[PDB]
Amino acid sequence: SIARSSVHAKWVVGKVIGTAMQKTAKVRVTRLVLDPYLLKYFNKRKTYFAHDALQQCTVGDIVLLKALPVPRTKHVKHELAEIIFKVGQVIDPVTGKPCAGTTYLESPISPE
Amino acid sequence: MARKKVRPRLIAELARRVRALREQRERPRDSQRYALDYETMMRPHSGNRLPMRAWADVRHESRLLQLLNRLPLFGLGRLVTRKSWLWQHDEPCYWRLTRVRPDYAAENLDHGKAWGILTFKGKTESEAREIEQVMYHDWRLVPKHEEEAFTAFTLVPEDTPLSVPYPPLLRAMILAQRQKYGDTSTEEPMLNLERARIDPWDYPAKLEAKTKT
Amino acid sequence: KARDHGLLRYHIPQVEPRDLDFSTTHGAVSSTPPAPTLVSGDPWYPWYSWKQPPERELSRLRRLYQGRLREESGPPPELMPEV
Amino acid sequence: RKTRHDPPAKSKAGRVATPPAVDPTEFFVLTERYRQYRQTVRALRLEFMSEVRKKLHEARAGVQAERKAQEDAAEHR
Amino acid sequence: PMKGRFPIRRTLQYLGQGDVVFKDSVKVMTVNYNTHGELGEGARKFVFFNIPQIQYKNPWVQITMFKNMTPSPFLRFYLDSGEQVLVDVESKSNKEIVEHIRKILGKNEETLEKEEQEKKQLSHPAHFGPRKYCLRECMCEVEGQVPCPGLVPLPKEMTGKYKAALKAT
Amino acid sequence: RAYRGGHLTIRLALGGCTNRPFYRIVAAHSKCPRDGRFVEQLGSYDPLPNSHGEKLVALNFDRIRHWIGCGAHLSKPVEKLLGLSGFYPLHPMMITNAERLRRKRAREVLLASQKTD
Amino acid sequence: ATLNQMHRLGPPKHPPGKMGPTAGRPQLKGVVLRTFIRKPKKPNSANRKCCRVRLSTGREAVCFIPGEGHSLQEHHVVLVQGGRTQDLPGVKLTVVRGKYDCGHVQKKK
RNA sequence: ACAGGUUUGGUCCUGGCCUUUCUAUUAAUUCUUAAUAAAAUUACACAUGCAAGUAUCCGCGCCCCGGUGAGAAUGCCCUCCAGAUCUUAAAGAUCAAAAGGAGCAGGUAUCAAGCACACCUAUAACGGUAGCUCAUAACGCCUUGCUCAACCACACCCCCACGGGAAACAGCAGUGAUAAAAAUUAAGCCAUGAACGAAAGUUUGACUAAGUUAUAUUAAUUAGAGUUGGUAAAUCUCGUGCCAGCCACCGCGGUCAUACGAUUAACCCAAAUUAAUAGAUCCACGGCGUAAAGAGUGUUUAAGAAAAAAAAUCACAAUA
Ligand code: FES
Ligand SMILES: [K+]
Ligand SMILES: [K+]
Ligand SMILES: [Mg+2]
Ligand SMILES: [Mg+2]
Ligand SMILES: [Mg+2]
Ligand SMILES: [Mg+2]
Ligand SMILES: [Mg+2]
Ligand SMILES: [Mg+2]
Ligand SMILES: [Mg+2]
Ligand SMILES: [Mg+2]
Ligand SMILES: [Mg+2]
Ligand SMILES: [Mg+2]
Ligand SMILES: [Mg+2]
Ligand SMILES: [Mg+2]
Ligand SMILES: [Mg+2]
Ligand SMILES: [Mg+2]
Ligand SMILES: [Mg+2]
Ligand SMILES: [Mg+2]
Ligand SMILES: [Mg+2]
Ligand SMILES: [Mg+2]
Ligand SMILES: [Mg+2]
Ligand SMILES: [Mg+2]
Ligand SMILES: [Mg+2]
Ligand SMILES: [Mg+2]
Ligand SMILES: [Mg+2]
Ligand SMILES: [Mg+2]
Ligand SMILES: [Mg+2]
Ligand SMILES: [Mg+2]
Ligand SMILES: [Mg+2]
Ligand SMILES: [Mg+2]
Ligand SMILES: [Mg+2]
Ligand SMILES: [Mg+2]
Ligand SMILES: [Mg+2]
Ligand SMILES: [Mg+2]
Ligand SMILES: [Mg+2]
Ligand SMILES: [Mg+2]
Ligand SMILES: [Mg+2]
Ligand SMILES: [Mg+2]
Ligand SMILES: [Mg+2]
Ligand SMILES: [Mg+2]
Ligand SMILES: [Mg+2]
Ligand SMILES: [Mg+2]
Ligand SMILES: [Mg+2]
Repeated sequence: SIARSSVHAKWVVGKVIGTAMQKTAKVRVTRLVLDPYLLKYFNKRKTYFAHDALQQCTVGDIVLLKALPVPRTKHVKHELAEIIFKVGQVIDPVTGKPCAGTTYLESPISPE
Repeated sequence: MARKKVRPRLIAELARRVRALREQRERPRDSQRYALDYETMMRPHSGNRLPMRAWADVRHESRLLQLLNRLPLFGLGRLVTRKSWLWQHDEPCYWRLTRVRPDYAAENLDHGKAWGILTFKGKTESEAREIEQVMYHDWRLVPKHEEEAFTAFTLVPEDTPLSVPYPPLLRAMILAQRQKYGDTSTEEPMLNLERARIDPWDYPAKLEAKTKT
Repeated sequence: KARDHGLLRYHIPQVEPRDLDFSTTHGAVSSTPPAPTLVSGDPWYPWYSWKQPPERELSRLRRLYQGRLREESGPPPELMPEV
Repeated sequence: RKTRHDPPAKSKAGRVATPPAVDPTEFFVLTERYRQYRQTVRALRLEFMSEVRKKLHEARAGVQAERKAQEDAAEHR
Repeated sequence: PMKGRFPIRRTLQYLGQGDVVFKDSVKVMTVNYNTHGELGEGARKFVFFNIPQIQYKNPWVQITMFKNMTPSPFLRFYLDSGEQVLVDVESKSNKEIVEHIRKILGKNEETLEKEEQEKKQLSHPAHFGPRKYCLRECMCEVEGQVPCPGLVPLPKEMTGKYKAALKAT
Repeated sequence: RAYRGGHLTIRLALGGCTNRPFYRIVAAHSKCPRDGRFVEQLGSYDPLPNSHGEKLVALNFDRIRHWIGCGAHLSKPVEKLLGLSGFYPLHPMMITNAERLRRKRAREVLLASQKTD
Repeated sequence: ATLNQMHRLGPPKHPPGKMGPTAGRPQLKGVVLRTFIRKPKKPNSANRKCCRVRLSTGREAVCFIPGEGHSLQEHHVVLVQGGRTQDLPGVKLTVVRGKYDCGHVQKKK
């Protein structure tokens, strides 16, 4: 059962930047870093490459990434796991209903 | 560790290949490597001077190959003894030669590597091991009529104790632990001196290494 | 020095006892049973004492180390006197 | 300290070694002590080796390890 | 601190007084909240107050914000084994969320106290060396032992200069 | 530091100022310097007697046997130091030096008496 | 300067000091090239005894001789400090008396 | 910082420089003794002696210790870790290459674009897609050993070292040159550490114990230096007359100087004192009408705020 990885990040969540290359999406991960002087947290942006076998990435999505056990090249070290939020097509994880921002597209209290 | 300004050095790899190629092509032969001057006791090749404890044996004995060349098949199946074991051990110690390949560089054919079967203190091993310390000027050859005289051995059982008392401070902790945990037996602890058998220092070591088992 | 003699007052914090359980039962503080070699007076190991080697072994060593041999000595004294 | 490639000295280039004298009675007794001393230490060394194996095995798949593993798994569910 | 709405929350004590330690299996925490409506008061105050405290004790846990994407605020946790924990907050206050999080994925009090107890033995008091790692630096700092020759000069009988003079004489 | 080889060894590390030696029982790689980086410090050894006439020695017995169990070599003085404590049997060289002292002392006593008479 | 701007620019760090006339070295050795007299600026008027020497670094600079009376001539070896004279613009070195070819001030006799 | 001196005829405000504190090197003046710590110009050229041997021949060891800070923004922390070695019941441990990244990491944007720096299929070819890094600083340039139980790097030079230039002390001591920088061409393996031997043991300029030097601290046997207008503790009598000279900042001297030089007296440190250069420290969680500061204007991208409430305007000289 040896399927570990040498990278420090096993699971990360980032926003898709572009899908120009073939079967690979460039995503932007955001993390909070404490400024030593002001003692305040600011976002730090880093770019990651994720392999999408099904070509399901659209610019503006939020995608969970899983650490790749073996790197495929010097840059692609992560593999796409799921599409957390499709752009424009967002379903509430609680009620399982389509929504557009704040207004529900479909009323959850109307089964029929 | 790595950086973005890594320069692809190539001369270091180039030197490694040539240096490795040179030693393989220019590998010193056993005759010229072990050729020795018998007056200055200095090795012309390595520039080393032998210790004074070995000066007497060089001039008053011959090495293995000097006493092995004048044999039909270079003494296959013969028994070869060594002066080192004879002086210190009353029990017979000898080697049963399996194969031997001398080097053709020597004009007198007095060098080479040989294998054999080990018989130390009457104990015989079931595997062939390469003969160590061949170049030493202490080897001797047994006659045909004396082959059975040395072969016959009288097995003497060992009288060494199989258990010894523990060291005093370490013995106390053994008693303390079992008393603390509830084991109140007053039997004196003993150390099993059975797995710690030590071969004598003169026993030759395996020249070949050991692979993963 | 004055504080060490009690002539001057200074703060003395309250200190808890050093140990949690006060038990003298353990063998570290209680006397352990004597070793069988201790009561007899024999040395803890047989090779601690001096034993006269066989004469055959002495002859073998003299032959091996001939020329650079040194004068031998007997058993060491049991007790060393004082000058 | 010198390196591999530097040449050796000139004055100390003829001598090799000068072993000291050997006391026949003393050397044999000392040799006997070493043979028993090495054997005793080797048994202690192997005894300590087995202790390390016992300690390491208990830390990996000890009974308490399974209890801890099941407790966190049960709590998580 | 002078600037900011609540300058107290940007001091070391405030960052250090938050006691929420995630387990080793927690890697990603996703928080979604709305900037409008009275229902999101608990979520917004949780982001404004408690999130810096949570991140300070979990430097290796990624925290990402998303505003106005889901009408119902919620928190999503991603584990190492791919397990997903969904926490729903729609009326819970600032304090309720912290207590709820501390129980589902926070570490037990007994685990935290035993963790630091095992850390204390690393700095064993019986060792010697530099002040940053050991208490004493030399044996002369122990009452009763022979003091350092720098402070109190040693007697002449023990000085090596006197020992060598008599040997050569 | 990256060394070619070497074996783990428990030895004594010198310390203190001039005329005041102080050895630390430490376990470090054989190829590292005497006062260089080490794995774990075991104990201490005060070579000079105190006001009570005692030479204090500290031993980390459970950790000492742990390193010996994993194949750590021991130098000459640590074996003598462990031999005195009783964790190990008395070193053969410790006994021989004792025997030499008795014979030298016996010769000294006899030599003085011969001159006296 | 709001919080975001302060974060972007980072904390202010004091710049390293600029090297003085002696290039960061406490004292320098020079060879006398010419001896002349320099006059101060008002309201201080006098005839200051200065000299022009070339330092060990190869540069040529103007130096000043403190004290009353001197016997310095061309191609003499002297030692210069890093002090400055307030009355004379440009002069930023002083010869330390009592070293090499320049001795201490001679008491009236 | 508990602050002080200094703008102006004068007050307040804003704003620089400097004083007062501590550490190191060199120099000046001075100097009695002992102990401990430390020993530092130069990656420039080096005379001579020494720094690796051990051992019944094989073998093992031979910048490992030590030395240096040239080079490189090198790195710190951290994940993984082949391989070498030691131990043995072949699975435990020590050191850890290469490779990789949550974060952290000198100055400079008057260095703003680098110019192939990406990826897919199967192959480990071919073919196909046209991308990758970067104003959160890419790509450049300049300076530099370090975040210290220690770490990184170099071993005459040509990043390397087949080769070539060329003929090597950045091992201890010592010499030439050079620099403001000035330790003995010494003793011993007694201790400890390392190499080798089964072992007595051998080697070891690492080290141990000494030699040398006010470089620091202490004790005592030892007394000189600086300063005396103000900030800042302390003086008189003469000489000199904007002259000779003094000052860290403000300033003094132009025949009645507590500031120059000498004398008397005093003050303050003390085997040290003073000066010179570096370093610790020190700017803005402060400001933008009049002071250095809201850029000639509007929209938008990156980015960020929303949280309680509430908000599409309008007689008139917009513009084309
Ligand atoms: S510091 Fe302990 S002897 Fe000096
Ligand atoms: K001011
Ligand atoms: K020694
Ligand atoms: Mg040799
Ligand atoms: Mg020392
Ligand atoms: Mg001045
Ligand atoms: Mg002025
Ligand atoms: Mg002079
Ligand atoms: Mg003004
Ligand atoms: Mg004025
Ligand atoms: Mg000097
Ligand atoms: Mg001295
Ligand atoms: Mg041998
Ligand atoms: Mg070093
Ligand atoms: Mg330098
Ligand atoms: Mg440099
Ligand atoms: Mg560079
Ligand atoms: Mg590594
Ligand atoms: Mg491995
Ligand atoms: Mg292994
Ligand atoms: Mg080179
Ligand atoms: Mg060299
Ligand atoms: Mg050189
Ligand atoms: Mg030198
Ligand atoms: Mg010189
Ligand atoms: Mg100096
Ligand atoms: Mg001199
Ligand atoms: Mg001399
Ligand atoms: Mg010598
Ligand atoms: Mg000797
Ligand atoms: Mg020895
Ligand atoms: Mg050995
Ligand atoms: Mg000394
Ligand atoms: Mg004076
Ligand atoms: Mg003056
Ligand atoms: Mg007058
Ligand atoms: Mg004044
Ligand atoms: Mg005066
Ligand atoms: Mg203005
Ligand atoms: Mg203005
Ligand atoms: Mg504007
Ligand atoms: Mg504008
Ligand atoms: Mg937006
Ligand atoms: Mg028109």
